[PDB]
Amino acid sequence: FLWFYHRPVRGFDC
Amino acid sequence: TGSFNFGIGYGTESGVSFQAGVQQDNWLGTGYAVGINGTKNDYQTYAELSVTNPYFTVDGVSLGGRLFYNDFQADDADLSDYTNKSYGTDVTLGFPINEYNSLRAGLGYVHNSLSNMQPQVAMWRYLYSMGEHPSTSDQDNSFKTDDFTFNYGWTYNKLDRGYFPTDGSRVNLTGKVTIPGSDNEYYKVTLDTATYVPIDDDHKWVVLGRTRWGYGDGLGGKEMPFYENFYAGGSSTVRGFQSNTIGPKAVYFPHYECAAKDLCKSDDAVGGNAMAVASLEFITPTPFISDANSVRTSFFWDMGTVWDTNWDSSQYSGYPDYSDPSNIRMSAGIALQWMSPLGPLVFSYAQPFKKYDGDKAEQFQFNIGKTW
Amino acid sequence: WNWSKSF
Ligand SMILES: CCCC[P+](CCCC)(CCCC)CCCC
Ligand SMILES: CCCC[P+](CCCC)(CCCC)CCCC
Repeated sequence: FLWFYHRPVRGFDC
Repeated sequence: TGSFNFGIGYGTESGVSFQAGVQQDNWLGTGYAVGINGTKNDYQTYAELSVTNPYFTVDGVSLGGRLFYNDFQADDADLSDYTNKSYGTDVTLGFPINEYNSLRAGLGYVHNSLSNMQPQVAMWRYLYSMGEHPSTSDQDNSFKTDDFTFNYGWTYNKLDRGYFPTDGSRVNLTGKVTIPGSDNEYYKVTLDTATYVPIDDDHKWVVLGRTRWGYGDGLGGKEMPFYENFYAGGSSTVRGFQSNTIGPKAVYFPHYECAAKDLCKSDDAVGGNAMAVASLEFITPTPFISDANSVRTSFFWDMGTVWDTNWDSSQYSGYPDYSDPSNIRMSAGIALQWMSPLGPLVFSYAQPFKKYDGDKAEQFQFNIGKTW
Repeated sequence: WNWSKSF
C-alpha cells in the first residue's frame, strides 16, 4: 500500500 | 499508443525480481487498456492479462478484468515447504468516492493446486477440516480447491505528497469472503495504516506511525486455507527479522526435517490466520549531507506478531502455544531511502531485541527497484 | 530499474 511497507509475500497486487 | 518494458529489482525479501510486460492504452479503440505482465523472484512466478477501462462510466468508475496464473514455492519464501500452482480470473469495479477515498468491489475465481506439502500439524489440521486425509509420512500429495470470492477494498489517501510524505495518512482496507459453491469457506480482512505527523514547520522532522492488521477464519468447521496465511518479519514489515519468520513454526510429523519417530519442532515459519504490526519511526534530516531532500533517514521501533487461532494447545501441551497472540517481537534500527539510479532504494539495519524460539534475525535489509 | 520503450 505504500513504498516501502507491507510488500505481499504472495505477489503481486501491491 | 502502446509500449513494452522490463525491470530488475533486488531485495532481501524476494532476491532478484524480474518484471516484463506489454501494454496498450485504448486497445483496438475499445477504451480498455490491455496489459500482459509477468514477474519472477526467488519463490514466485506470476503472469497476468489485464483489461481495464478507467472510465467505465464518465465519472471515473473503473472496470477491470484479469486472467492470471501463479507458481509459488513456499520453502523459497522461508516457509515450511509446499508448492501452490494456481490460476484464476477476477473482475473489479473501482468507485471514486471523493478526493481522498475510493472503494473497490469484485468477484474472483481461483483454482489452487497444492502439492509437495511437507506434513505438519497446522497444515494437516486445515486439510482435515476440508475432509482430506493425506499421508503424514511423505511429501507425495495433491490437494486442489476452486473458490469464488467477493472482494472488497477501501483506500484512504490524504498524503501531502507520495514521494517522501511529510503529512497525512494512507489507509488500505481489503476484505474477501468465499461465495457458496466454493470448496473453501472463509473470510479474510487486512488493514494497513500509515500516518505522518510533521514536527517542524519545514517538515524535516516527521513522525510515522504504521500499523498492519490481518484476520481471517473459516466459516463452518472449515479453516482458512494455510495458503492464504498472513506473515510478518522482513524489510517491509518488522525490520531485523528474516522474511516471514514471525509467528507459528512448523511442527512436522516423522516422515527442520524430521527424517525420527516423534513429532519434530522446527524454526520453519508457516504464518497464521491472525497478524498485527505496529511501528513508530522518526524521520530526521539526513546527517553530514546538505542540499538532502533526495534522501530520507530515520530511526524506528518495529513490532509484530502472527498467530494461529485454531492451534490446539490442549492436545499439544508439549509445544509452544501458537494460538497465543502476545508473543510480540520487537526491533530497533535505522533506515535510509534514496532514489538511486538503479531505482527507489531503501536500506535498514535493525537489531531484534525481542524474539522467540525459532525466530531468525536479519539485521541488514534492503530493497532496490520494484520487487512488488 | 525498469526500461520502457513505446511503439
Ligand atoms: C478489450 C475489450 C474488453 C471488452 P469487456 C468484455 C469482453 C468479453 C469477452 C471487458 C470486461 C472486463 C472485466 C466489456 C464488456 C462491457 C459490458
Ligand atoms: C504518529 C501517528 C500515529 C498514528 P496511530 C498509533 C500507531 C502506533 C504506532 C494513532 C495515534 C492516536 C493518537 C495508528 C492509528 C491506526 C491504528
